Amino acid sequence: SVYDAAAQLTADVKKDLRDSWKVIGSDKKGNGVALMTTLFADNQETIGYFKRLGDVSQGMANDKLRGHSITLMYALQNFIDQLDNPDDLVCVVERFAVNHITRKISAAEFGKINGPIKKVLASKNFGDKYANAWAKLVAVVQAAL
Amino acid sequence: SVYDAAAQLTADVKKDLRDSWKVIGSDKKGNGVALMTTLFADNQETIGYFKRLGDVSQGMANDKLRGHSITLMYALQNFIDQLDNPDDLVCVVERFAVNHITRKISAAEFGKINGPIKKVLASKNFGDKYANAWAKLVAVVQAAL
Ligand code: HEM
Ligand code: HEM
Repeated sequence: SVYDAAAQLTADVKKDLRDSWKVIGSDKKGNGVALMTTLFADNQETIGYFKRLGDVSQGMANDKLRGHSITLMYALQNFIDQLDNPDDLVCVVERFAVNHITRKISAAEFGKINGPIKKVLASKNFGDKYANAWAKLVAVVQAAL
Repeated sequence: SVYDAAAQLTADVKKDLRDSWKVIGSDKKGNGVALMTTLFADNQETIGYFKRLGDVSQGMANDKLRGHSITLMYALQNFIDQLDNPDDLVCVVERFAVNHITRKISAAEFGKINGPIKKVLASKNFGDKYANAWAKLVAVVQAAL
């Protein structure tokens, strides 16, 4: 369950999540667009899911893609600020999951975000240990999908 | 249009937004549920829109409502963080608009939020000048509906 998944994020994982977010979160426009573009480059099959965003090849130039990327970063910001209270983390994760469930995104597909996140972290000198801490947070959301 | 609305956000207006958000933004969960509950009390005509949240009268105890309130606060967070770049502000307000547009929320409906905001601010010692500042931020979203 979502609680089980969340309830496991240990004090060390919370620390790595926060430390890394201090950096990749300080520049939401840049990193967020980086996440999306990388996701499209490595998993072309997901481009169709974003038809409403227009031409995603435009990158930073596409306002729809830019506004979406910035907003996505605030969803993560929200998850990070609720790390100390499982109760709050869970209920916010639940609301969030609804959007991707109606979007027909399965747990396995949503998991594809791991690759990109890993690459954005690396570009900032945050190795495997950190990528793993993020896969745990991503796992909490997967438990609600 | 939206851009003309964004221009209304002058140095003073943006300054008042930041100064107040610094206080009401430190307790997203607290102030978030206050806005929501103040709305349902001053405008029972809108409760129908939040059928999915269940018994909103419950307040903080309602998990679905609490998660929604918190998330709502991050949306505003996103707007305040884009006050320097109207371009960024506009693209995010647009993505945001698409959410309520699909919920059949008209600009007239959205404007009803000004009342609650004004009351939450006042409970934190923020007067009309401040409520007038947020009124303009809200108008940007309205021009996008
Ligand atoms: C780190 C994980 C992710 C986060 C935080 C996230 C965040 C978001 C947010 C906040 C929205 C809606 C924003 C708005 O409407 O203003 C959204 C929508 C959506 N997401 Fe994600 N997402 C994530 C991963 C994914 C993945 C992996 C996929 C695809 C394989 C995906 C597919 C979608 C789709 C189809 C929409 C609808 C976009 C539209 O048509 O406007 N998301 N996401
Ligand atoms: C301060 C202004 C407002 C902000 C920043 C705001 C923010 C939000 C956010 C972030 C969501 C949830 C996004 C998601 O999870 O998909 C949302 C959903 C919604 N909003 Fe607003 N909103 C505002 C005012 C209003 C007003 C005035 C109404 C009603 C007259 C309204 C009606 C709705 C409805 C019906 C939903 C969907 C609820 C659900 O099914 O979970 N909003 N809003």
